[PDB]
Amino acid sequence: QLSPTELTEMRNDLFNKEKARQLSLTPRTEKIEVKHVGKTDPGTVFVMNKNISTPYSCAMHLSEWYCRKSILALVDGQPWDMYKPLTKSCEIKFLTFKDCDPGEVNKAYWRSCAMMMGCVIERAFKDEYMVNLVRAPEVPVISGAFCYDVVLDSKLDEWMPTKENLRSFTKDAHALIYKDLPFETLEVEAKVALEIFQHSKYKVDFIEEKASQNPERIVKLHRIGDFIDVSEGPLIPRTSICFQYEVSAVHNLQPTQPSLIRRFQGVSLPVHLRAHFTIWDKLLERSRKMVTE
Amino acid sequence: ISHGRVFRRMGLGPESRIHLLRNLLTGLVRHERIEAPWARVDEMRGYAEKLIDYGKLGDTNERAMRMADFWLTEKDLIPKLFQVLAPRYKDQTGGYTRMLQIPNRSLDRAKMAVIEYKGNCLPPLPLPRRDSHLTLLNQLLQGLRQDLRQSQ
Amino acid sequence: AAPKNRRTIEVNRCRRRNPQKLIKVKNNIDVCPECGHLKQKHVLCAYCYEKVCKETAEIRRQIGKQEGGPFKAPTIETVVLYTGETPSEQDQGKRIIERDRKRPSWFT
Amino acid sequence: ISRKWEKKNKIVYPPQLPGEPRRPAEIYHCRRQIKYSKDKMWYLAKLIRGMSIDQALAQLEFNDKKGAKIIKEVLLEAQDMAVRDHNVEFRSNLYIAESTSGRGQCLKRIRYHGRGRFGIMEKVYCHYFVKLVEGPPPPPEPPKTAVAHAKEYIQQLRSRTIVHTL
Amino acid sequence: KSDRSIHLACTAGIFDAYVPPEGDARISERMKKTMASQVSIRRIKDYDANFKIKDFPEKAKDIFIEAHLCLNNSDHDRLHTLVTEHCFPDMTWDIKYKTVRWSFVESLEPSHVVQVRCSSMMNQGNVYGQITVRMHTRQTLAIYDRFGRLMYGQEDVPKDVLEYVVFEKQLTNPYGSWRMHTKIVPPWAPPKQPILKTVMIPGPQLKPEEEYEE
Ligand SMILES: [Mg+2]
Ligand SMILES: [Zn+2]
Repeated sequence: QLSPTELTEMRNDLFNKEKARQLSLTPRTEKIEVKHVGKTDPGTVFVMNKNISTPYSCAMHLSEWYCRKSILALVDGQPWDMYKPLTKSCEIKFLTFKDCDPGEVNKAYWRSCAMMMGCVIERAFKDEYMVNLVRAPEVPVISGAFCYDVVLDSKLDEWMPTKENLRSFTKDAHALIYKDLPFETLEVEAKVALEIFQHSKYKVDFIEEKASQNPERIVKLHRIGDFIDVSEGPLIPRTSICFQYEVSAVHNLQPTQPSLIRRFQGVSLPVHLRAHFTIWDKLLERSRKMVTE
Repeated sequence: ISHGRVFRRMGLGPESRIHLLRNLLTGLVRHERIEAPWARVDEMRGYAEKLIDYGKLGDTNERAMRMADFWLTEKDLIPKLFQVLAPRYKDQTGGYTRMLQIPNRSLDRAKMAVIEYKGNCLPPLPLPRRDSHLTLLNQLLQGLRQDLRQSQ
Repeated sequence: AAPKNRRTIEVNRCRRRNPQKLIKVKNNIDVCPECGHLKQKHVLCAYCYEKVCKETAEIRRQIGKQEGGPFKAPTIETVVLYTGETPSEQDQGKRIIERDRKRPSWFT
Repeated sequence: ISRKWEKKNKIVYPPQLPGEPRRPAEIYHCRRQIKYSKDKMWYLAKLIRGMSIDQALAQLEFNDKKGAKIIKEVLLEAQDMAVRDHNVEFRSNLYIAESTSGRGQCLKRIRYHGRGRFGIMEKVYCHYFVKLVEGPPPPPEPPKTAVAHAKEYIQQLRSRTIVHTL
Repeated sequence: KSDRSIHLACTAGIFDAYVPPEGDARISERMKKTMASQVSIRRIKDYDANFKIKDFPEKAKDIFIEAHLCLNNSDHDRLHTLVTEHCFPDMTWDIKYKTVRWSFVESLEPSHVVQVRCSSMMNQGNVYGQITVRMHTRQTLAIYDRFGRLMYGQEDVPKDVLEYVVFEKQLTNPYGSWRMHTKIVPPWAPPKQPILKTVMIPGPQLKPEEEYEE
């Protein structure tokens, strides 16, 4: 059995070696052409570097405003991470929180916040007890809370967290937000994701179903610092996008057998859409309420 | 001490104040959208609302005739008022004018304003619009509204 | 009254570089999203407003050409048509102002 | 008169070893003989010191001064020469390191007073100097903490010696 | 209407430019091109009877090599000596505040005198002769900035180059010498090595009354 520390650096080593393998697979510089087709600054051509350049690099070419407000990128109509390297000469379009249809940006935000809460739980529970992460359900924005399913210890099968425990979870999430880590992205082979997450049967099942749904068995891994997780899609650039964060509630799922799956629910709001104290309290109460998928 | 003083001290006196506001009101009725300093636009906005009320009182009213004769200095805008603007606002009750702030005059850096009568034929102003309902915060508040609806 | 002594550069620097004298940084600057240009939150966008002003200046030139002289304001409503469309059945008894360009996308 | 700011722009450096930091780009620009007072131009420069280039352009665009418009033009052309000749990668990746205003060559005109008295008017001119450095703007210095204040007091107390003795 | 006129030492044109044959790099009327090249050879022999066309290509290779070495160490008078006045500014201006590290490794095959043309008499009393030589060698290049960071190329890696370099001499000049005039790069030449930085090409800047048309 591996200690939590050593499983952490081995996962980090595997992630770094795969990233170095992709960068070595693209050893020579190569110029691609990116056609900014946005409504603002129309028809703008960038000559980016292949598999090195980012939509953040395109935004940094344009202006600082595009860096600070652009949360996602449409590359040929598909949602693209801001720090994900570009592969092919395409058309780009930056998406912010305050667009006419911010739905993809919302999905990326809620997925990012769920993965941050999962990291908080995993590094919050004690060494003598056991933590495993099942998945983050793709729950709609309209529900009011992000959910992470965690299998906890049989010693804590009866245990219920208290208000100070939930506030400690919130303080750890705010510590991550203050640390301001970038959301590193890796498109990886299903085999490679399997030896990365080989010591988690639920992660193996999730990786297998993602490899089943796509033809080439390429899944998406994301990293904030040392925590690595499998994602359903693209994410926000930095944890500092989150401004108001709270781990509201913890619940048990209905089937206690064979194992107790606990759904952690939280609610968050970015800097660009920060709410007032009272409105935030009402959102807190709705997030404390049950969310079913 | 200017407690409870609702009127601005403009021009060379009350003469010049009413004459300046009358000229601005005339330009507004003729062109349906003018730009002017912000204080003058505010005062003339109040007068424009009351003038449309008199136009809705109507041309057969001799009092409305005398008021329009005073406050319109070209005498062709009186048919325009009484047969164009009042029928345009026969359904509305008091929301006839729109004031927006335009940044600064390029010469003396005066706070500028554009005032228009609603409706119009001119190209529309770039009005400030609220955030879309598909925004994240609006979706959470809409879900809260639904939850309160099924709760009660 | 006259100065009894010459004020030194230290006292002058204190008075002239007091933070009340300095220029305050503005926080209400936002990117107008119709044209991607800088605006303030409470004012209209300068670029969009100048666009509207130039278009309505062309409209008013056409209205003046159709009017032909002072003191001839019409007693009917007015609509602007561009090239490539007919006046609709609601715009029957309205003065037609014709423009020799495509209808701009922001004009409905 | 002297044009050492332009000569500073024309200074060149030796080639870089492959194992040392990247030496961020420096761009010097100036405008001379501006019909404006050097004190008011100082207020504008002290406004845009240490900002990012886009932050400075926003502040100067929504300031209400002739000097603000002039400095905005100078900043735009400095950014253009930055990413046209000095190999700056991104046009937003600049900050204002130095921004100051100097005196220019002025003119003496008469100002007619009462009686037979007269004064001398000064048609004031000024220069504007700017230096743009490639990279993100440096973080503002964090305010001194009570821990640091207690630390410096303890350091003085431990630096005390017995004076005027052996 | 002064008597003194500008005494130009060279021109800025190529008399009947050598169109590079397609596939000359891919593969490792001839009488007419040959008799023209040798007509101009006769004229150059008349104006100086000590010219050997067989002895030219090593001198051309030299003039190339030391011209680029004087470009390396910014030796401008020697660049004037080995380089024509039309060739100088588009060789020096773009590197005026840059450091160029150029080196000559080897020659893959010997250079070939592929074209010889000569001017007419009526060029202000001066008659010029131009010779185009195909050069196919192996070279290194590492252009640095004003700040010493690298722009272009690699420091040590040598790469193949193909070139149709054209030299010109003022034959009527008593002190004339063979100097590099221009270079013909073919229209079918392979694309250049990519630059190491990123470039944004801005779109059309629009006045407010203008509309964006695609
Ligand atoms: Mg007054
Ligand atoms: Zn705008």
